[PDB]
Amino acid sequence: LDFLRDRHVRFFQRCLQVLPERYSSLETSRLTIAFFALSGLDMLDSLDVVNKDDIIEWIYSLQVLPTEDRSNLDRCGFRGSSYLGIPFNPSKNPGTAHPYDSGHIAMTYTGLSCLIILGDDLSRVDKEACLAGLRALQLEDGSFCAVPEGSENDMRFVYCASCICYMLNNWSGMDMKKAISYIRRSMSYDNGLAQGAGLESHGGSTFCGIASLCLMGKLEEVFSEKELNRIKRWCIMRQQNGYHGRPNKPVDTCYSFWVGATLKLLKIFQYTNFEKNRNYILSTQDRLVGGFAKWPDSHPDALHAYFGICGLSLMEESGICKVHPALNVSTRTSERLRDLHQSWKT
Amino acid sequence: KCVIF
Amino acid sequence: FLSLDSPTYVLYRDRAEWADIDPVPQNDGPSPVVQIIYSEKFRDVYDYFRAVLQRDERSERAFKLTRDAIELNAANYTVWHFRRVLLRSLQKDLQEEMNYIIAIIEEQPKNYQVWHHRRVLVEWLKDPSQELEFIADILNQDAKNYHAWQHRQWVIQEFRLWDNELQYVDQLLKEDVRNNSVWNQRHFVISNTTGYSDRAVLEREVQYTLEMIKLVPHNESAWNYLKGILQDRGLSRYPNLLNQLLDLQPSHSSPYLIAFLVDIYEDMLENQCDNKEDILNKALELCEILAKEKDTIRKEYWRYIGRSLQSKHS
Ligand SMILES: CC(C)=CCC/C(C)=C/CC/C(C)=C/CCN(C)CCOP(=O)(O)OP(=O)(O)O
Ligand SMILES: [Zn+2]
Repeated sequence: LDFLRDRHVRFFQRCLQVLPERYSSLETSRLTIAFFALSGLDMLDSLDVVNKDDIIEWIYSLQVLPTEDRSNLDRCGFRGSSYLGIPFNPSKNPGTAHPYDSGHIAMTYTGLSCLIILGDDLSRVDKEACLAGLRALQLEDGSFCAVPEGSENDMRFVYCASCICYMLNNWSGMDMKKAISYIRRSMSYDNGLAQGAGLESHGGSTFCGIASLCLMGKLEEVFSEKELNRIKRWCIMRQQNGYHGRPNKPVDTCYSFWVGATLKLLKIFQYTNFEKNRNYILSTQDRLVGGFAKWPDSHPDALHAYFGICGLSLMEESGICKVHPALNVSTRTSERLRDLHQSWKT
Repeated sequence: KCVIF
Repeated sequence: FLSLDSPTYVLYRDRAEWADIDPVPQNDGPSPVVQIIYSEKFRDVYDYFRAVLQRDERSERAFKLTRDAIELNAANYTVWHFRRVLLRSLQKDLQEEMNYIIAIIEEQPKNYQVWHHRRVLVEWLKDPSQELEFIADILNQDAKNYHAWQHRQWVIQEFRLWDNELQYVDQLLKEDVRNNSVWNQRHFVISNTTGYSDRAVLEREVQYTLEMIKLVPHNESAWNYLKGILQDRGLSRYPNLLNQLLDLQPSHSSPYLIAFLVDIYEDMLENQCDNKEDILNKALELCEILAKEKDTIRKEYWRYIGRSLQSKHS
């Protein structure tokens, strides 16, 4: 069918407004929901329908700044939301101590990403504090945890770290050698990339791995041509019509981006079947409320709405900006970032 | 649904 | 104790035991973004959680409060961390906590925080005795649950429990030979025990896989395992394999087989084999068979593969 663009713009708008208590389990990840909506509007070139300034202040109120004594550097970054009860402070005053207030790697990533998308120049971001916090999260094996207090560790956070370093245009935030080691060790016998060594290769972790390497600009340097060919084969094999995340698993709209973007980074997305992919993605479009779901005749959400749109973007949908396959922002925004970096370099 | 966190 | 849905449930704001604590509210400033609306009960539990948390109160009442906070939202990673802090401070019975988390995970098998919590507990107790069985149960409501397999590999590796996994794998593969997670588990076990260097083992495995392939010829997983355990030793270094596959082609054909063949042929060209120009043709002939009729959805890919072989061996 057709792409109900305006319907989707309204959808993202509502997401930025209010959510039903039914989404209470996203409380600590609200910033990533904001990202899906904002980057989603960006991708549809409709950022005008929101107040960039209000949102920017909200985002900055989520930054965990170093305290007077700077004894909390290892815990700086961004919060997913205000769930801890810390008094609203748009990175105006110094950090107010709190036994359990720390950043979350995925929130620092989506936070910075949102700020860039909204046009902010990151001047109020304590770049050094964030990088300090990032370093603190990396493990001996090269992977990362989400929070200093401890958490599971896997490829998801490796990608987050990469995005943070890339956006702050400073890789002192990680031990790139160890990170690359982790990424290599995650390659499976079937040639896909898993969440970690020995685990089942997966579309999500493969994207995270490849995209991270691309962000570091070491794809070719880390994997041999033979290796890259095997990886490409594994990825291209994910297309059934839409894309699934693992062999013998049903397709899911979001993989049109996870895998699609990987194929794009590997320069072979062009050899995939566009029509069947586009057709599937659209079959999951909610023509009534807007957005997309993982499967057809299923309820839509911010994640699939965003990734379904980015999936369409990969094939240059009429009416959708080109998404930067490795940074997960519109090319337009990836560019504004290039300019931003130049600015600093003076 | 796809819980990624 | 007092359940959140109990007819006699009382808001914390109305509980004597909590009179001394001032609830701490959440505030998203002037213009809240992606704001979730909360019920009286919900906001009540968390307004007190914030209070206790903010004061790092290692109390017994705090411990009980986390149970409610977790019931309201088990995805709140901070609540779980604090609960763990309390578990230690109050020196709680960890074997009891194991029962707790076991129930929680059953209800929310796709929650990251609950699996992490269980892993920490098992590390603390250094007791993996009930892990393999628990995971087997979770794998029953979803044999491909990534969280379950991840936890399973951790346990097995950490406490060296390989003795029965290969058997568990054999059993699950019988229940569904298409479960890619189980094939991965199989490779995990073997490569972490005997390894594939023992020609006796390699043979057993290649044989085992060919058997599964014959039962369900169209199964990417089985084919990926087969190619996986041989691709690094050199697919062309196995003359009998090429012919055994060519023999299947008639009855057990699939795009997976054809692809395997193309890969064998490419390994040969890779190792300056005899009939360079002849082999390349057998390959190209297959690439096209894939593009035009066998794996049409990847038509442009296969053609791309073909063009790549020609410009590389001519
Ligand atoms: C905010 C942002 C863009 C973050 C990027 C970094 C991350 C967190 C990437 C996650 C990629 C991903 C899709 C991971 C898999 C998620 N699961 C649902 C894992 C386990 O549950 P299953 O139900 O077995 O999942 P599956 O959907 O693979 O069958
Ligand atoms: Zn999905």
